[PDB]
Amino acid sequence: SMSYTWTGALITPCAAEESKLPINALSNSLLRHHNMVYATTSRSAGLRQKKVTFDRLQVLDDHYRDVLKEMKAKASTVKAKLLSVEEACKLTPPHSAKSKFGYGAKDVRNLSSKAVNHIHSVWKDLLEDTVTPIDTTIMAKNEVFCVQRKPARLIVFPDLGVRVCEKMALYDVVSTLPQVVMGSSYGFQYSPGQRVEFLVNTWKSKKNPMGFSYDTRCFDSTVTENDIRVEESIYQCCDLAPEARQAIKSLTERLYIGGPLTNSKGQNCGYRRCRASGVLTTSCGNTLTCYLKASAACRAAKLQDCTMLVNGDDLVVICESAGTQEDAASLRVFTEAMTRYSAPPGDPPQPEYDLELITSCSSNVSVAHDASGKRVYYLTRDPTTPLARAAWETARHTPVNSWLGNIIMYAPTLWARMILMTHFFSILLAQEQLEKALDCQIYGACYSIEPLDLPQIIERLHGLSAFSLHSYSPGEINRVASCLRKLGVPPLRVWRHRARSVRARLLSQGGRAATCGKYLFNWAVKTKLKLTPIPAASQLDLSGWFVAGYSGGDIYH
Ligand SMILES: CC(C)CCn1nc(-c2cncs2)c(O)c(C2=Nc3ccc(OCC(N)=O)cc3S(=O)(=O)N2)c1=O
Repeated sequence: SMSYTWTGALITPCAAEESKLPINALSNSLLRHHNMVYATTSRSAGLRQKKVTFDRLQVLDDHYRDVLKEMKAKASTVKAKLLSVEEACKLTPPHSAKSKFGYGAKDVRNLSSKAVNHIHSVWKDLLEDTVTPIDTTIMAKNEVFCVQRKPARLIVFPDLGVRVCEKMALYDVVSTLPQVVMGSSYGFQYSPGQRVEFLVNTWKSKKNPMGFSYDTRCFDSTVTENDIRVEESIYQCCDLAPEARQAIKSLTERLYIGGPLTNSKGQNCGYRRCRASGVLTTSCGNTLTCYLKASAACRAAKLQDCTMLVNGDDLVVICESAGTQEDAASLRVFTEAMTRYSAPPGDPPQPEYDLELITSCSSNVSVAHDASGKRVYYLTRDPTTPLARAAWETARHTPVNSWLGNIIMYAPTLWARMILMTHFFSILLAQEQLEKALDCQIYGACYSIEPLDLPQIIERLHGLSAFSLHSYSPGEINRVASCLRKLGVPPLRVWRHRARSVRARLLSQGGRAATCGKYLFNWAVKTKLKLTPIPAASQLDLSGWFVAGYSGGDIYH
């Protein structure tokens, strides 16, 4: 069937959009080639509409059905609980798009009677109606990039009332079933250090390791009604409260499978017959689907001893090599299978025999050295998009602080430490806003974070060695330096000098701000210290931090 049908109504913005990088007094201190940075807007939504619209055909064979039978057997061991309206409400972001029924996100979180009364009747309607398609809003994402211009990603999402109900019925399933079904292959269960650990141990576990990533063209569009149905049969394998089963079935038939698309102005835009990107189960269902197709494709291509790592639509496979040219032929057979399954490639997969050349979740493993000269593997990425985004956040306050999220995910990296930490801690000092909490996303879920808790969070996540890394690899140092040339970012030498200043200004304030100077910026001094564990770090509730993915999922912690 066609992934989408369109009436020709435009996808409309909910407010004023900017596409050129706003500039302020701080802008040039970070990035000077302002014209290489842009933000996607709703002005380009029509090209994405063309791009995500095509016919899917699926040919499902025994390898496909065998794997599914395996996954369901695992799924059968999962017990999930219904969440209460109250529990579901506190998972709602403070800033989540308001209902069309006279209440917003803060209404939800306060368990206000208007919100709770509406939520109860959506629930009841779900239990009493398994047919009537549920309405969705279609919007264009404003995301910041660097000239390669990409058209805007789209977001399709049901009303605030449906979204609370979704959590009641499926929050516990989507958090817990994926690890049980996919085991160590489920990606969102790992912190960045645990991901590096798994990749390395896996690579080492092969007699002759080969690895490749597989990038599907517009994954959401390739998801068919069969797929969304298949993943419901997985869910329904769980031990469930009868109200949960009924609601999951209802949400599957009415919403997950398909539904009408309405713009921010109230006009019908068309019909969806593929994955909606703004539903709770988006991440879990894409992960499951990508894992089923790929697993099944590993058998068609007779790839030997595969260890897959899947995060939504993002897939890396590490297997036993069969010889370079035979690996090349293998992957072509992998791709013909994936294609039959309705998941053809963007870029054709390539075999890699150097772990550090594999990109997965936009990231690669690299090596540096700790205080003792020990080799230590860490996760990193091309800093271009991080830097483009930080330029923007340098002038405009945004719903998500990518700089903050990147500091946490890439704390051990050359670029996060030397540039991101230096830049934004300088900004925060001048506004006296270190204790002001800021929203970032980690694995698609929203978190409110104090810049001041950074060294404690970084210690827990990556360990004290993130504050001591040095002697980075030549390829990593070159990729960073070269990105800086491209973007017009001061060279790493300038950052070091600025950081001695930021460090000094931080220690001057004493307390936690000083701990920030001490731990985050110890790399910037000759008279560097011994970094002992932070006392208050065990008091942090880092439970629930790397357990599941919830992108599109409207989840707050
Ligand atoms: C694997 C990590 C250790 C490093 C890279 N990284 N980084 C982040 C960051 C979050 N804030 C700053 S960076 C982050 O939130 C994610 C991340 N990974 C996803 C991957 C694939 C995804 O697929 C979406 C779908 N197809 O439905 C979704 C995500 S995510 O959960 O939004 N967040 C991520 O993978």
